[PDB]
Amino acid sequence: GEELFTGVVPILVELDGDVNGHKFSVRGEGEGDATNGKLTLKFICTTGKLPVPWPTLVTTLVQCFSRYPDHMKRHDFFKSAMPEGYVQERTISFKDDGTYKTRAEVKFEGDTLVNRIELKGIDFKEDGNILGHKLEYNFNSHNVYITADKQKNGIKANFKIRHNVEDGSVQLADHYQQNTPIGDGPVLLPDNHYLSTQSVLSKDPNEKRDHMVLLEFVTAAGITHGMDELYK
Ligand code: NA
Ligand code: NA
Ligand code: NA
Ligand code: NA
Repeated sequence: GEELFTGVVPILVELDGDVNGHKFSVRGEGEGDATNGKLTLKFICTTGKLPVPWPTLVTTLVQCFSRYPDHMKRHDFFKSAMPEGYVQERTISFKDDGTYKTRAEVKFEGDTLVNRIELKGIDFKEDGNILGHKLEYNFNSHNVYITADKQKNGIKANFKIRHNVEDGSVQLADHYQQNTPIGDGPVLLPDNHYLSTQSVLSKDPNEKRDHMVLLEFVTAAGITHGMDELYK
């Protein structure tokens, strides 16, 4: 619930990946401040160079750090499933290119929130925008649209990421998401709403390994009832 997230929480991310047979691992470390909707993380490809552009992994690499406004807090499924956690699964379909499938478990290990991920990518073009590394090192802002999944006692989400390509074109990545609580504990199943996300990608000038520094801001919106500040 909310009490686990009222201060600054350490984060660990571990990803094991295979894209078109190319095997890689990523580790990330940082901290999250859900009260303010802010995350800061640094990721390293621990196996060497990454075979896909870092921007294509941003969405896979802890929506429990979203800032839900007071009037919407009963719609925060993510924190309601903590500390036991949830399984997050996605299909990410890159237009005119391959597809990632991801399975992650997000849960507390003591005082650290841990995101452990397996990613499998198939059908990528050897010199498309992904395996050909034609994407700019940046990120546009997007909304994540959430709906309840009563049958699974969780949520589904959908969104479309627009990755800037170096030639001025845009590479679409259609995201389909499911989240299911771990274990049998009660959860909050939300009304439809969205998360508004803004990400800044940068580099550590003192880091020789292939890496990504990430600052993210995430708020929830899309429900107005109960917010008395909007009356007048
Ligand atoms: Na709570
Ligand atoms: Na990159
Ligand atoms: Na838009
Ligand atoms: Na952004």
